[PDB]
Amino acid sequence: FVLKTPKGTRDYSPRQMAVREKVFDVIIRCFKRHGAEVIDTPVFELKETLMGKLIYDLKDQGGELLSLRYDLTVPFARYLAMNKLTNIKRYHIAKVYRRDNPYREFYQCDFDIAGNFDPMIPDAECLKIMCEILSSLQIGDFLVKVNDRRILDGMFAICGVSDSKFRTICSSVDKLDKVSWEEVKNEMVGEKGLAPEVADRIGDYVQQHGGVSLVEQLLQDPKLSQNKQALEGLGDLKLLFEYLTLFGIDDKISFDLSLARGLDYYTGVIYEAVLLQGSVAAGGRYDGLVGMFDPKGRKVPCVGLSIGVERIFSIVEQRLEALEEKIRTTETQVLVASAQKKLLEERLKLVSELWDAGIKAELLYKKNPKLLNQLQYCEEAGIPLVAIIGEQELKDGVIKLRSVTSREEVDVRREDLVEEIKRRTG
Amino acid sequence: KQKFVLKTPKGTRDYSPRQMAVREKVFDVIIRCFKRHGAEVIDTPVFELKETLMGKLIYDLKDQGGELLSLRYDLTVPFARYLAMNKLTNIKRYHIAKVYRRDNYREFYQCDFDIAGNFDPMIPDAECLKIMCEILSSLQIGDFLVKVNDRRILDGMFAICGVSDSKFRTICSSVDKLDKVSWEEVKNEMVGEKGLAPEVADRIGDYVQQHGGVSLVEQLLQDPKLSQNKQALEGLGDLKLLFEYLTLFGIDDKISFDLSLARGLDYYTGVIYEAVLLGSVAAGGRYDGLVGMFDPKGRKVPCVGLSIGVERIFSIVEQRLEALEEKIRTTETQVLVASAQKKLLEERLKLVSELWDAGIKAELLYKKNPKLLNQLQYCEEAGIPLVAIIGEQELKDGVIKLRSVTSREEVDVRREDLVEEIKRRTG
Repeated sequence: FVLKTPKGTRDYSPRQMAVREKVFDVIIRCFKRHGAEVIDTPVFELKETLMGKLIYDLKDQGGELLSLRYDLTVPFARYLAMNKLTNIKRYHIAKVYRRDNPYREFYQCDFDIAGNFDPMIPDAECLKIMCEILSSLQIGDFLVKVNDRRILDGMFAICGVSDSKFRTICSSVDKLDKVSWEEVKNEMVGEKGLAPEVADRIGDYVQQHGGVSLVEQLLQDPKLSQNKQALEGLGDLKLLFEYLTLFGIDDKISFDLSLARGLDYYTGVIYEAVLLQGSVAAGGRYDGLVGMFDPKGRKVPCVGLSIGVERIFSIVEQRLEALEEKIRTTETQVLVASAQKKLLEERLKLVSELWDAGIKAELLYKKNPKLLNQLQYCEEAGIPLVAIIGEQELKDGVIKLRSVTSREEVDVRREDLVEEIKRRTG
Repeated sequence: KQKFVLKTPKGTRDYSPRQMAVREKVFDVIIRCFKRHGAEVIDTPVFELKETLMGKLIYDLKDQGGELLSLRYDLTVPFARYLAMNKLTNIKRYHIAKVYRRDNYREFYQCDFDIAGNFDPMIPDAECLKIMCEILSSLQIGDFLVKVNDRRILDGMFAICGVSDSKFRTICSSVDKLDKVSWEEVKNEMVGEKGLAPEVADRIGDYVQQHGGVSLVEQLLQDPKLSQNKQALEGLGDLKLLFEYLTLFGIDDKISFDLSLARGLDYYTGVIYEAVLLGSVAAGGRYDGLVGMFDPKGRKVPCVGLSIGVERIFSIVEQRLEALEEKIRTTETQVLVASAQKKLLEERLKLVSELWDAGIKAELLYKKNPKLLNQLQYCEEAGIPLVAIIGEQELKDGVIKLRSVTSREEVDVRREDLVEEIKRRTG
């Protein structure tokens, strides 16, 4: 027996938590700016709700057959139908459980707008949220790729893709973000085996990218014009863009006739965020799912987004690591210390007074520690200030304040100490 | 052939927006306080390797071929593992996460804070109670007490009275029953439970029924019979010390020494305490035997902490907020951008994002040409303080009408000053 931490999971050390909290604020702060409610489902659901092989089921033991949440949407769907809710605007930040082999337990963090409203407003609302978040985390410049479901289905039918192949062929064009075409095309003649012309026909569309001007192209496009499905898709995006502009977000999104992710969740718009030298953020419209868990069969429309928080964490830690910025684990502002020996009792009386005042203070749990040890504790923890008590200082109504970085002491009258401590900090 | 239903696994409930709101209010009071005491924070995963937790009320996972795992039932065993794996002498941490117990809740938030390390006598344990009274005070539920005791005394006092060792555990089991029940009832339980001779029962009754502050310990040190037990003495001293530190902390008056308090007797080895509102609101104490035990070379890690019954506190706050008749908002949105006229959605969109860019928590109905009254009601239900009204003629004059949802009053306000003036009105 070896002391392990279940294959595919790692703890968050205090440094690591300290990073996630910096992250989650930015994220949450932003959600709350857009008026989302927040929910929480339990960690497991009945297995019966997640069936109708990469899921952790739980042993029998007599009760019901449960299994851990792999999703944050399937719980969101259950929540909505249990509580018979027409519409809702929620985010939910929680750990999710996939049994992959390439994390196995990892934070997913999504925000969704369930409900029935006019076309693209919430969809555009979503994109502005990602851009807010991706900007405020500061992690560099980003693009946001945008497709639409109806488009793919429509064009593939125009170039001439069978349905059997369709969904296995769009998954080919979906690795085009990381690969090249002369490769992609050949993994389309060995895989399923397109004809030389049909592959070309697809390529000649898919390799195009850019913004608003591209979408104005494909309508005026002769070939793309006389097909009902995809045209409707293009109209949606024409609208989506005007909305985006009023948001000032036009410049940060690009239309990619190539993006074909979540092909089995999405019904309209699709998008994936991209950082500039992966799946930092992704989402889109999926009107099919809510819908399913409801008894009667009444569709519930939804657009959303999730943020790959675990990829983000490690980009941030690293950015600070590079910056030689120390990442403090504790928030403590003052350490109450003393030079001489029999003074604990007075140090105790002082911390309590600081705490009572809302000052983030601390104490070394010894009688008679030595000042070098106490200053060391500080220069390590990142504590800015030390409050030294000493017999002479006390019979003076005075407490010495020494700054750990500057090493300068100032003696401060008892009362003022609180205002003076708070004044240095903020 | 099997009736499928939208259930949520037995002994588990979701958190609704309103319940999340409350829990957020509570967790802040808690955490804000740990942070004031300089605690670090850790996160274990939700499951461990079965064998870690074992060496029946434990959620196992299906084999499926990998390693055999089970859901954490406790926050301490993962604490133990975090220490051995990271080769750590000491730490001052808090950890607030859900736990899993197949009971007769099954998924309930636990929230404990711990001081692990090898320090002098009672300073951690004192700094622990001071944290309790800080939290229980801030949460603003009514007055409270923290009952205190020390394992070494129970061990001493029972042995002096003449309870067997076998009998030992059940007998405290019935004196811990004594908070809820009357001594006549307990006593009889002890002579219908095991069979403590009435005299052993009576002797216990004399001690167990007393309670007070320092002076009760000052007394139990003068007690002829107690003093001559090495164990009881060591403990009483530790309390006598714990108290002087508590006075310095000015918490003295909030805690009463209750010799009857016999909870947690496999975990705890020193101080034991439980808060009592005036429930299992908060509990804790010294358990030196448990962290170490997961170390290779047998090295003991002494430790004292507390956990706060966040589950019970959650309802006390909601109940208190309902009663106080104060509407609990589920969203922080400060402004709805709205209009009265028709062709206006587009200028409303310009405005919400302008407000977003300034960090204002703003909102807007997902509807082209909504009706003012519909908009306005949305704010009364939401709790939204303000409504920004766009109108063709206001917008040519560069003005926006600001209407205060509760006072119903309109001020037309220039575009630049709107953000700052909205901010002046909120905070």
